Amino acid sequence: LNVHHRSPRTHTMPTWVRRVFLDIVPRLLLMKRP
Amino acid sequence: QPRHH
Repeated sequence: LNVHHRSPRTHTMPTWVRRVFLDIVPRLLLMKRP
Repeated sequence: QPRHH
């Protein structure tokens, strides 16, 4: 829940989080973004 | 704080 409610005005997303959780894990769990 | 804007 804490992660779900973050925004640019309060938090910054590290590049490694973006990489992992938007490419690697989603592809490994058989869920693909639009 | 980001404070981007």
